[PDB]
Amino acid sequence: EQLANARRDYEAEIARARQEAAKIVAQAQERAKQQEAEIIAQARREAERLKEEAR
Amino acid sequence: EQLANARRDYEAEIARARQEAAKIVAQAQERAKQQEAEIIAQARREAERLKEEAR
Amino acid sequence: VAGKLKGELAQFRDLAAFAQFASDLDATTKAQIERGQRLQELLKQPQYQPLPVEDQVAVLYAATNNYLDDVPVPLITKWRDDFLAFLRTAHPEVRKLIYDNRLDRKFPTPEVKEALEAAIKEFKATS
Repeated sequence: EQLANARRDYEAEIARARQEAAKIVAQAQERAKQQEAEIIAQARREAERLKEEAR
Repeated sequence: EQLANARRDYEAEIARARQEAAKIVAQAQERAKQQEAEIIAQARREAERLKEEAR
Repeated sequence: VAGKLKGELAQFRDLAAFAQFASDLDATTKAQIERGQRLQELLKQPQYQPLPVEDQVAVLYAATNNYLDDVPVPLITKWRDDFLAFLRTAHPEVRKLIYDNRLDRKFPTPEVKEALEAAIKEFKATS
C-alpha cells in the first residue's frame, strides 16, 4: 500500500507542481512583457522630459 | 524511494521553472536596456539639434 | 514605518555587545542581530541616488515587517535597487497611491497595505 500510494501521490503531486510551474511560467512571461512595456514608457517619458528641457 | 522521487521530480520542475523565468527576464531586461540606450542617444541628438538651432 | 525601524536598530545596538559570541545566542537574539544587520545594510546608500519618499516608505515597510529575513546580508543593497526598479516599472500606481496617501493619520490602510504586499510578493517570486 505504501509503495502504490507513494508512487501514485508522487505522480499526482508532480502534476500539481507542473500546474504551479505553468502558472509561474505564465507569470514570468507576463511580467517580462509588462516590464518591457514599462521600460518603453519610462524611456519615452524621459525622452519627452529631455526634449522639454531642451526647448 | 518513490516518496523521495516525488520530491526529486518536484525540485527538478521548480528549478526548470525558475531557470526559464530568470533567462526570460534577463533577455527582456537586456532588450529594454538596449532600447533605453537608443532612446537616450536619440534624446542627446535632439538636444544637440536644439543647441544648433539656438546657435 | 520608521518608529519600529528605530526600535529594531536600538535593539541591534544594545545586542552589539553579544555579537562577538558564537552559538551562545538564542533564536531571539540571533534573529534580532540578523534584522539589525539587514537594516544597517539597507541604510547604506550610494552617492547621488536620492529616493523619493514613497520609495523610502515602501522599502522600509518591506524591510521591517519580516519580508526581508530570507535575503542574505551582502545582497540587500542590490535587492533594494531591484525592488525600486520593479516598483517604478511594474506598479507606478502603487507608488502614486503611497504618495497621495502618506499624509493620512493611519498610513497602513487596507488598500495600500494589500497592494504593497502583493507587489512585494510578486517581486520576490520573480526574483
